[PDB]
Amino acid sequence: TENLYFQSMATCTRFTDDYQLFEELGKGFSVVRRCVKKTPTQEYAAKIINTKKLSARDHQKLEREARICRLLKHPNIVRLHDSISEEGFHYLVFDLVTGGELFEDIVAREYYSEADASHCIHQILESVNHIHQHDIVHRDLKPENLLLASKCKGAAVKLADFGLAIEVQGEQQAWFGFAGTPGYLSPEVLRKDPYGKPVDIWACGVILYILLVGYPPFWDEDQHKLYQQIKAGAYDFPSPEWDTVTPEAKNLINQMLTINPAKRITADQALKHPWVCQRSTVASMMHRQETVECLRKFNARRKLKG
Ligand SMILES: Cn1cc(C2=C(c3cn(CCCSC(=N)N)c4ccccc34)C(=O)NC2=O)c2ccccc21
Repeated sequence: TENLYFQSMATCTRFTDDYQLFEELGKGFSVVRRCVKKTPTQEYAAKIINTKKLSARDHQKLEREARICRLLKHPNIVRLHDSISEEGFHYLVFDLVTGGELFEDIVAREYYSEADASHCIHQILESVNHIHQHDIVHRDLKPENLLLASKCKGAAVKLADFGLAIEVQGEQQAWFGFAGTPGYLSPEVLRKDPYGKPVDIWACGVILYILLVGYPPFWDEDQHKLYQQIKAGAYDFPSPEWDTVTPEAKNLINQMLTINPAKRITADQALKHPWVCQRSTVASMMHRQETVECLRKFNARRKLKG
């Protein structure tokens, strides 16, 4: 009744027996490597976690990530296919996503308008809305974690990396700690105030701003000054690039980039916003070449730093 009760969570050799390990894709605690299941042949991405070292707190964080990934089955979230416990290592086996970052694919297009921005943000908000409904907060929405499923026509945007995700109690806010990425951090996390689901919508507003113009609404080289701007919601819509952006897109950005999280738009309401919801009649169809060029520089900057 050990293996009968624990089942797929019981210690085993399921990974070593049923999969072959191939190259490293990334690294950070853990490594993500491509792998191929033998029995019915298919490609996956195994996150590999060395468990010999781990503290009680790190086990809880690993179990949390595993649980959260198991729970989330949505076309715009990268699916966990298995969670395998072996003697010294744990393996989270995910779908392999081969289309690369969303932001990289955008700069490679012939045409790119608001209507394409809205289409991306529609998919991104569907994933955020899904996780919020399941009382999960991602806490680290950013370009690096918005991937395309495949290089194929019509590939979905997929949310990745729930390494920082938290489970919340319905709509209750608490101090869950200082986590996230500088440029996308919410005022409430910087204030050290209680928080929850709204923090992910703040991040979506920053992403949405970048999808429209190709540069971030908040930046300073001095991180103390960056954080002051974010707390003050010190962004704007400079001309000339913002002059051709529809007032509807601007409206959605303002609602997402609202300092007080209680007043900030929800994912569910953002999905009912006309620019998202009635994209076809509301979103502009004019190509935004200046956005593609800024995005190129935005991607290069990030690549040059990493
Ligand atoms: C090309 N590719 C696909 C994936 C990937 C992938 C993940 C992509 N990320 C985000 C990591 C964002 S690179 C960063 N700067 N941080 C993950 C974090 C934790 C577990 C898995 C993944 C996933 O779920 N399926 C996949 O195919 C991946 C993961 C790490 C590095 C490259 C990579």
